Amino acid sequence: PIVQNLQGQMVHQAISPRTLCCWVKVVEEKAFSPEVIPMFSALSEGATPQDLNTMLNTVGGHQAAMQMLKETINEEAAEWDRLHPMREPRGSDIAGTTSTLQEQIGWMTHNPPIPVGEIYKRWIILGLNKIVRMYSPTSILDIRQGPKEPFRDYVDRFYKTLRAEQASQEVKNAATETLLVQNANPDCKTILKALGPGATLEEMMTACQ
Amino acid sequence: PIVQNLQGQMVHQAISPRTLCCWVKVVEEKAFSPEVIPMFSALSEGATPQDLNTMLNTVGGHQAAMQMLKETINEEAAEWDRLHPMREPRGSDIAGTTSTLQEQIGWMTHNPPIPVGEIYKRWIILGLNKIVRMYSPTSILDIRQGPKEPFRDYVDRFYKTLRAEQASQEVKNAATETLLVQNANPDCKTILKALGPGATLEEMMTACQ
Amino acid sequence: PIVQNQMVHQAISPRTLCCWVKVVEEKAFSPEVIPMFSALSEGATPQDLNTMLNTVGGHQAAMQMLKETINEEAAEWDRLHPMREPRGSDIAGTTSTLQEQIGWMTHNPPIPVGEIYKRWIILGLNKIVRMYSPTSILDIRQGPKEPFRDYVDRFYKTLRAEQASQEVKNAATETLLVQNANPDCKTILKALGPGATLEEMMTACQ
Amino acid sequence: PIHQAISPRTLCCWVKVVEEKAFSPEVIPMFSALSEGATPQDLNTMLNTVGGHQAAMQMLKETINEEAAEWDRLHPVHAGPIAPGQMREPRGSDIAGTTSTLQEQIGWMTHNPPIPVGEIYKRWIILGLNKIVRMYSPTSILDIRQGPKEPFRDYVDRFYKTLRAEQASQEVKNAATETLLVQNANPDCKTILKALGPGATLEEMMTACQ
Amino acid sequence: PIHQAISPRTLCCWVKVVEEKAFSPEVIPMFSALSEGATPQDLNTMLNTVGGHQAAMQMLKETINEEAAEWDRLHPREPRGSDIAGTTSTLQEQIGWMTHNPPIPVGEIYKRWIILGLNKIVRMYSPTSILDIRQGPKEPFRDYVDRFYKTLRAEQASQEVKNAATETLLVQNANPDCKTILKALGPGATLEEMMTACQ
Repeated sequence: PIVQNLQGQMVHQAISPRTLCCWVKVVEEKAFSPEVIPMFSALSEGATPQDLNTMLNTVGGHQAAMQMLKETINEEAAEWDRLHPMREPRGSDIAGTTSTLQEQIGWMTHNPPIPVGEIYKRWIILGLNKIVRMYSPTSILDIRQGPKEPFRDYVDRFYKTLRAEQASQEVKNAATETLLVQNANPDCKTILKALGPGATLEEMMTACQ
Repeated sequence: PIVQNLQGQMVHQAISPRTLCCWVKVVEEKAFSPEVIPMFSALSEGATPQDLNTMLNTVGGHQAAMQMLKETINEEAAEWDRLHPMREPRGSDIAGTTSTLQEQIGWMTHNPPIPVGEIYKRWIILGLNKIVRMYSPTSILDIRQGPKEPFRDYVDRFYKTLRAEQASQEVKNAATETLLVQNANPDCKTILKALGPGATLEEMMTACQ
Repeated sequence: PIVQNQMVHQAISPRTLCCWVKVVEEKAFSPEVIPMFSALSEGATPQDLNTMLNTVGGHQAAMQMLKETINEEAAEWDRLHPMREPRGSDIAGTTSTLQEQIGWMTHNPPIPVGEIYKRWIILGLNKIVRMYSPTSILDIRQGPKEPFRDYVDRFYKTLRAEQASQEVKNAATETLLVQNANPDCKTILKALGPGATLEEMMTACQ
Repeated sequence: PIHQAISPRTLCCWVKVVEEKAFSPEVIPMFSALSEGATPQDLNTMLNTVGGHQAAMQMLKETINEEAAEWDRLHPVHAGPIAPGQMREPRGSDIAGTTSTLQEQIGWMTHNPPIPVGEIYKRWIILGLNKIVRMYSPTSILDIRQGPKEPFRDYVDRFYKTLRAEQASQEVKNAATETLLVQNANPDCKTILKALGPGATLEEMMTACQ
Repeated sequence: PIHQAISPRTLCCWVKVVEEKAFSPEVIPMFSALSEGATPQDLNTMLNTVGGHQAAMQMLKETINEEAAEWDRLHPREPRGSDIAGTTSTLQEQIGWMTHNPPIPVGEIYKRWIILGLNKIVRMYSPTSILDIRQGPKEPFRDYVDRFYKTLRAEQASQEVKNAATETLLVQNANPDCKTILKALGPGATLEEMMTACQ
């Protein structure tokens, strides 16, 4: 990654072991649960395209997803080239495949900077979103409380599904206002209507325990 | 966070990987056992609202709780606006949604400081308390020693339950004095009466091993 | 904690806290928890020590006893010693501020509230380790089918839990160890004759 | 590394990773990332702390021996004296850190211009790891066929894992994707996949067969 | 170590490793890497924080006792045996000896005693002779080779003995199918070639 020295100038640590080992552990354990994405962001502050590739190349298993992620990176690089045909970085320079660590550093610490790091990062995040959406056990079409299901379990699947579907804040708000109550089992749904409007999720969960 | 360096000066570091991995591991394993709270405090010394949001967004599962926490944060932000209508921070500036890292640092290091990190922290702790109280719902009254249960295991449940209800030190003392002996199984209860009043927990546990 | 760069104050580090939490959960209150507590708590303020205590999960019976021991030692401190002077509860960090705690610890001459709180906590930890391992060294006898190594592990674990002085440990080895072995091993061990090292003894019985 | 001594966090992660993952192909970039700036002595500590897989640690040792011998053949001592500020030339075994001192290793690596013994040893080690990764995963890409009841994702995971274990060139990987992937799908999936027509992304194909 | 006090990251990793691996041979180079620059006090902190294995910690203590006595006999302030094992000396004395010029490296000396004791324990905890290691009839050749070399490592076999065991026993003690395949390969076969032939 790139960091400024005490003197204020832009230099460069190599990716630290603590970072890598945390990243590796997290991807293993969580598979592609939606929280993997903000984790990836937080672990990759200031990363060069070379650090980003080390992160992708050290994930074990999930080769189907790593392969899709590679396709999405290819589609975004091609797209970058169409819109923007030392030297100027091509799409592949940004994904760090046809560029050197030295070139990458040049661009990132230039003034004004070309943050190839940040650009590659958005392509990776775009690929992760797709993979999180594919991997979710759950879907939009199926979100109703089971007849015997605790209200808390159902609320967990409801929000877990929203987060994975990458619902827009409007859609999330709509689903909270409507569905949550609408798709509850009849016992709970009845209790919930009695609370009347303006019921907090806290009040609703307390009412149905 | 904004922590003091070895030289005693106040600095902005980005949230460290070691902090994040510990935090994520802890929340996973412990769910919302009461000790999550002092752990969250200790992990979030000097946090900016942006570091706090990273912590919240990297939690996996428990979306019902994350969603309640988000409601609590919304109620406190609105409340802050009612009492307080560079620039002054609004509710959403304190929750880090409408504000920049540079504004957040500005406010926190200003003299006199406006401690947005600390303020946001208290809202989050409020929401964690409600969640801890919901997730461990069994009343101290229903905690009774099983007929074959070792006295230590029962004492463990008793104090774990008390902690989860955030009992005031008075209430805790009252529950020890009353409920602990009272709800022991008959064998132990009998042994414990023989010891008489003013028995330390140590004496009591020794008597029933 | 307070470390030298001059004496400065760091907040308790995450690496420290996660290790500490891990160790206490895995090990329960095996005797090695105590030197581990000491090594994790170098330079700790009473506020750091309370974070260490409050983050333990489970073992609430034990944490509750430990709290009682702390209460007894604080009261005792008040009886012998009635900026400001620290009361018992100031040392346990409940009625004192981080800034006061630092004040006391770096004053000249220093009032080492950290170190003082630390010994109260260690005292409580010793009691808990002894309770969680209550079997007397005298009742440690090799099972009829128990490998000699396992029995020797329980024997010295037990001695350590009683915090036996090195003299006492040597005396127990010399006396009690062969004595309480199962008859097969006990027989082999008598044949070895006196002056046998623990290594020789364990080799003979594997 | 360059001089700090190898850090505990590094060593613990390294040991954890090699235990858990065995010799899955990702072990190699992991070894690289963990060994930035490493001296030959740091590299030996990494290899000596691996537990288990002694068959593999033994092969790795042989590979290291062959590469050292090979180095000697292409750089025998240049004859004659060593000027001051200068030092001797490293032989094969100096690079593998068996006949050299920490002090010498640092000498060579920080000299100007540098002799990067760390990097050279590292390439031998990586050569050895590649061989072991390929042995621990010997099934050909050609024998990877979707089970009759196997989810399409699982099969795709084996397919690309296998390709990675053979260190296939990007051309070969592309060729195998284009040819072999649909071809070796079970009949249900294979049928669905033909219907999709050409230019189907791996995403589209996995969606279609779930 | 040299003066920092022993770091938590160091201690936690050490404790974790000893717990999980018991006294597998690799514990030794791990102990060495974790204890670079250690004072006798840091070394005692490492020994005192091991949980379990009290038979072994007790034998280790006896070996330290024998080596301290032996030190005294050969070198009768100057550090006595117990000063080196950090029992009768202070942190500040230990720092004195170690940074003196010329140095008396009490850290390093104590370290060798501890390693001497660890080797004895590793040898006792992995007692099976190389001779008793034979490929099972259905055992994959790689698993057998793993046991073979793990066993040799545990016995601290001299490089001569290791070579002899490779030359003889490895092929010799293979199951009959593999042993046959291995004879066909002829001499000068690399371990790689041998493992490939028997997979």
